[PDB]
Amino acid sequence: ADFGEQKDISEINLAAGLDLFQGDILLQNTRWTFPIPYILADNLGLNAKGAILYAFEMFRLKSCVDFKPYEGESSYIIFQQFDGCWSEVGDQHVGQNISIGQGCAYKAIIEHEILHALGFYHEQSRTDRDDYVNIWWDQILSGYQHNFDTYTDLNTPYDYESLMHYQPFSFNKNASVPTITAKIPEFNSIIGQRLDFSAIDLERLNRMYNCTTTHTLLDHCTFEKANICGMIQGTRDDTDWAHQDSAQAGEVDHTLLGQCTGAGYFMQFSTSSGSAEEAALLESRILYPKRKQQCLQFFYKMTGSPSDRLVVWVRRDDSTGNVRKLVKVQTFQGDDDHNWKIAHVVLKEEQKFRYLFQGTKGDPQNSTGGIYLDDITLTETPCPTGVWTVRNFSQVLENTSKGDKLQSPRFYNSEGYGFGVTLYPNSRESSGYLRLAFHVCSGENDAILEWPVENRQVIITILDQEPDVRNRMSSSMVFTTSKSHTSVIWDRPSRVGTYHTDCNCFRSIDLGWSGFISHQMLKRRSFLKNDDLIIFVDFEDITHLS
Ligand SMILES: *[C@@H]1O[C@H](CO[C@@H]2O[C@@H](C)[C@@H](O)[C@@H](O)[C@@H]2O)[C@@H](O[C@@H]2O[C@H](CO)[C@@H](O[C@@H]3O[C@H](CO)[C@@H](O)[C@H](O)[C@@H]3O)[C@H](O)[C@H]2NC(C)=O)[C@H](O)[C@H]1NC(C)=O
Ligand SMILES: *[C@@H]1O[C@H](CO)[C@@H](O[C@@H]2O[C@H](CO)[C@@H](O)[C@H](O)[C@H]2NC(C)=O)[C@H](O)[C@H]1NC(C)=O
Ligand SMILES: *[C@@H]1O[C@H](CO)[C@@H](O[C@@H]2O[C@H](CO)[C@@H](O)[C@H](O)[C@H]2NC(C)=O)[C@H](O)[C@H]1NC(C)=O
Ligand SMILES: *[C@@H]1O[C@H](CO)[C@@H](O[C@@H]2O[C@H](CO)[C@@H](O)[C@H](O)[C@H]2NC(C)=O)[C@H](O)[C@H]1NC(C)=O
Ligand SMILES: [Ca+2]
Ligand SMILES: [Ca+2]
Repeated sequence: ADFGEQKDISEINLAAGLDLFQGDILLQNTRWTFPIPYILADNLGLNAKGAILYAFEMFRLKSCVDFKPYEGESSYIIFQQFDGCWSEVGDQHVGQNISIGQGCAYKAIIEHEILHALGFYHEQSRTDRDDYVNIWWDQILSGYQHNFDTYTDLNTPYDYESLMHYQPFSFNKNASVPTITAKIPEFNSIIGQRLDFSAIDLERLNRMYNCTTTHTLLDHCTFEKANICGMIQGTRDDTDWAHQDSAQAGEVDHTLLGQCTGAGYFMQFSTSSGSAEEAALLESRILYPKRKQQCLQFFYKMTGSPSDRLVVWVRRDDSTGNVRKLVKVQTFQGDDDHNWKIAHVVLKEEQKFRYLFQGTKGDPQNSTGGIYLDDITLTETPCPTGVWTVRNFSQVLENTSKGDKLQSPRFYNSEGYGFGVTLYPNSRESSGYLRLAFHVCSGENDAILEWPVENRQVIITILDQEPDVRNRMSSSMVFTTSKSHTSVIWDRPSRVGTYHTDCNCFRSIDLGWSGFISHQMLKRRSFLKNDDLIIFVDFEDITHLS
């Protein structure tokens, strides 16, 4: 089924019958002291609470903005489920209300409302607007012309990619003719995006609040500089990892994939010579975690022996102040797929540490290759519960007919529920878009688990593949499993699901979004880097927010 098709704030508030300033602004110093105190109100639905907390994580992962639960502070933000989506711009000193209505529970919409509370206003309302966009007054609904009036000093250009900008179809009298068009033609496909903060959105936010760091980013490494991101090579090992440069025919670095000469560097450990169980260590610089859980993401390839082994280790403080204690975290091993692969590893370091990669030779004679590393990042966040790579996605998008589908591997959540994803690359329901939809899977735990599965938030994300989290605009969508999903869709998959021979399992009816992303949006940015599509999934209980 379709859950709910995505809608912009202008259409939501128009359907709710509001007449707010610039659509979502209530008018009745202006800069906040971090952390901003918040109250999640009783009337605010369970999905909305979880989505607001997920939006606060995005702020702590891209900015120095921070939020705390209320304790009797003077100024605060109270989040409620009144009519429409709206916010009061800037600190009001006595507290302010942010409204997240029905159909308003989306990362990009909540980020937009929080940016109003931080004191930002829409981009088409800047005095310089007329130089960058056309406003088609003859296409606006009568009485709504004031929503296009012009109304600071952060010294930045006009941002067509801004999370604050209105869509081409804002307040239209006709559904086919836009009220806004860009004076640079390419941007008619871009204006009014609902993915993430733009780069300029973050630069303005940083200039406004004196930010130069991020609460939940520890490290990243593309290996493009000569000092290799402060990583070092030990001597309690047999050999060394080489810093190769994409020059050799048929070898290309993940960061650039051969788009530039001389640039594009990866770490390599060769396995085609010497003796078995020879190894090499690559070790990070010392890191000081602020939270008790971290996620290490990286890209790798293994063209060598099936007996070769990439292993991730941590070295941590021995409790005297010396980072010398080892823990083995994770092991990776090869198969017939010689393309680049993505890996995620959970770390739980409460004290200072260094993350380590060990490459190991297996049978050197049955090896004609090596272990390859690029594009690391380390964030003070959970890892994605499931990850699905779809290969040759451009070829899939040309070959699949409307209503054909792909299905993921079966994943498992921390509670033990099985889940997966259904992808229709060519939608029948929205022509020119993907449909991504969630399904629950039968698994070995089904007998002890509660049914139907309810109060469990699903987050689906299409990864932007850019190595620095600040620069990423990953498309994201959220729902909470509910009793109201009937055709309850979330009952035990043996009773309400269809058996499939690929997973050897039952899979539920799919629920999610037609029009998750357009084909045009996937063909830009870094969503289809290497012609690989990467989808992330979480399936997490939010009943503790009740
Ligand atoms: C020698 O190594 C090959 C493959 O390893 C190769 O090493 C270098 C030459 C590389 O450049 C690559 O070409 C390659 O990594 C071994 O062949 C492999 O055997 C395994 C185990 O039988 C196969 O895995 C299985 O394959 C079957 C289907 O055939 C599946 O049903 C199983 O689920 C499982 O995946 C693997 O596919 C196969 N690979 C190839 C390319 O043939 C070979 O066994 C090994 N020989 C010795 C003496 O160790
Ligand atoms: C947040 O919104 C609520 C609801 O609109 C405001 O409470 C109202 O306050 C006015 C003025 O005191 C009263 O006339 C209404 O009867 C109140 N309504 C309700 C349901 O309480 C509240 O003042 C707003 N401000 C904040 C930040 O709490
Ligand atoms: C919205 O605009 C579209 C595009 O101009 C309108 O479609 C045209 O309508 C006129 C009058 O019926 C026809 O002569 C054209 O042949 C239509 N062109 C296309 C491309 O369909 C549409 O009717 C408009 N809708 C409203 C309510 O005004
Ligand atoms: C994606 O498409 C490419 C191109 O067809 C595939 O690469 C070919 O793989 C076959 C079988 O191994 C080789 O004989 C060709 O020489 C390869 N061509 C090129 C240009 O590399 C690739 O395997 C496909 N990937 C997947 C997994 O779908
Ligand atoms: Ca060494
Ligand atoms: Ca690189």
